Amino acid sequence: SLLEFGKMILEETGKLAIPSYSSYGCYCGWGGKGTPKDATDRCCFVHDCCYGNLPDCNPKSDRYKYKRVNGAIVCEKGTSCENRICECDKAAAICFRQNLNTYSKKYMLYPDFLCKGELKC
Ligand SMILES: CCCC[C@H]1C(=O)N(c2ccccc2)N(c2ccc(O)cc2)C1=O
Repeated sequence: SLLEFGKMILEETGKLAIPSYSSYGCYCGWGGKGTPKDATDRCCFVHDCCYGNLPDCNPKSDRYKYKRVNGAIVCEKGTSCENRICECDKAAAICFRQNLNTYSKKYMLYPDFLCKGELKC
């Protein structure tokens, strides 16, 4: 669910998911068009695509369980959907962490009209 993904992001990057990643670029937050602006935006694009591979799951509300094994994120056994949602979130958190060095404030509150393009998953 969104609440856990948010905590996963905070633990991983030290940034509050809601500011930092809820209105960033073309794909972080709500998005469905254009070419990802940078690496972080690409993390969100791939994250959206990951959820897209799970048509019958509900990522926002379905809660999963995960633990930290010395920093490593380990998804615990749950329903099929819960397991797959957790893996999608884990990947996004790591991706955000790997690209913190290029995160830019100029992409925060990015205007919709500047997201022009076609990028298939
Ligand atoms: C702390 C969470 C950061 C997560 C980021 C995300 O993965 N989704 C997201 C992506 C796909 C399905 C559901 C939620 N949304 C998002 C949330 C609310 C909203 O009305 C629109 C988009 C996000 O902000």
